[PDB]
Amino acid sequence: LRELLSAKDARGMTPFMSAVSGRAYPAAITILETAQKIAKAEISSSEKEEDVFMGMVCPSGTNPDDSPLYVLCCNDTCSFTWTGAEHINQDIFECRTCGLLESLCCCTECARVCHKGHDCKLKRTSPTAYCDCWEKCKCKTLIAGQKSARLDLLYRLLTATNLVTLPNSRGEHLLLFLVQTVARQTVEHCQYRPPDMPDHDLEPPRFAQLALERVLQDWNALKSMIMFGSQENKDPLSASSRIGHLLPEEQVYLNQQSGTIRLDCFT
Amino acid sequence: FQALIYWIKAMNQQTTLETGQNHPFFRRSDSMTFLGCIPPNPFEVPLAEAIPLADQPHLLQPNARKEDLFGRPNCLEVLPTKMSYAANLKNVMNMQNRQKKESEGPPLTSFRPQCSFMGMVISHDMLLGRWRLSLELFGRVFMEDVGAEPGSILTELGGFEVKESKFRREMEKLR
Ligand SMILES: [Zn+2]
Ligand SMILES: [Zn+2]
Ligand SMILES: [Zn+2]
Repeated sequence: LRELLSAKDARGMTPFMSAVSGRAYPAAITILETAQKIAKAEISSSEKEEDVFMGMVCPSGTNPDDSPLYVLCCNDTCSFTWTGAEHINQDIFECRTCGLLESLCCCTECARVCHKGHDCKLKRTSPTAYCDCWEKCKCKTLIAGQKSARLDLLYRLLTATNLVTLPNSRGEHLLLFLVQTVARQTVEHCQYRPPDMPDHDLEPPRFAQLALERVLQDWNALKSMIMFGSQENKDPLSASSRIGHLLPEEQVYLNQQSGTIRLDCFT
Repeated sequence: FQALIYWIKAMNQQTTLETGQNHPFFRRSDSMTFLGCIPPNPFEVPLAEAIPLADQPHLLQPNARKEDLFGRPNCLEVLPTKMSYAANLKNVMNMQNRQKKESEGPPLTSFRPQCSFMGMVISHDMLLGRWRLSLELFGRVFMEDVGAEPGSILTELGGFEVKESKFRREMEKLR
């Protein structure tokens, strides 16, 4: 089992990470419980319990954009599941890799998951639009999954792993990502109305608000967010993070300041 | 600033009144010895690096910074690190507190004054070393005005064009 759960598929994912990516939250739970058992069974080895566990859950050298705790939060439904073919004021993206050129578009969630790794750009046309991605492509955000299992899995991850401390692929700490999500949903969901084409007329997602409320109760998440931009909590991206190649004088100046742009943008 | 240097500079004039690598042949020369600086030693540093102009001759421009061409170089020893005004003022006062913490014998011709307070010894080269960029920037922006003071220290930061301003006057006078 340890080998089978630490083995990586053609996209680098363990079976656990695959269960999360596919919204099979009860399977992810089953495996995650089992992975803790396995790591706790091999305590007789000269490895630390954690190394094995992290190997099975989120292996070393994983691209941060695929870290499970982040992926679980990205797994929302396409707006179309609750707006249907009605036009609401929302953010929209073109996706040139897919021929979704400037007349066409997808909503934020499709751009984040259905078009992950493509050329996508924030579009400049009017925001009053539905999302073409369910019609033009094999849209992976149409399925909600089991909401109660999604929330249970989140709780478990927050206490099982240190993943809350990582920034995503744009330097956003998880909290700064969640609070922007809630602020965006607040505007989009207020446009919702009760009553070959995909299932529409579903109720909008409240997961980001629930997740934000729970994460904010974790000391580690909060400390990790507030200390962001300190010399210890070195932001990997867009933030003077490579310095050793400059001559020593400029280092002794440039080490002295500390960052707050993200902490201020959050607050 | 220009006036307060004048005072210390005058005081300093009252104060002053081999096959070694130290032999004058090996020492850095005109244009090369930066303000209050000590050489990047040419026997330890590559020629390519010691003099980017001697490395690349076409690098000379009329308005290039001298720092490029010859290679980039207690109250004065610690650099201006803090940006805040207030902390610098407070530190200045604390440093000042560190230093705080007929005539029989000499006739006037034997008077030995100096500047000794605020620092234990100030010589203007040190200060030209400390505020180097502010000075160079003043040495472009304020030259027409603060440079009109008699013997204004800004003209010593005068590049090519200052010398050329004298050149036309002298050559046309000779013509
Ligand atoms: Zn969509
Ligand atoms: Zn989609
Ligand atoms: Zn795409």
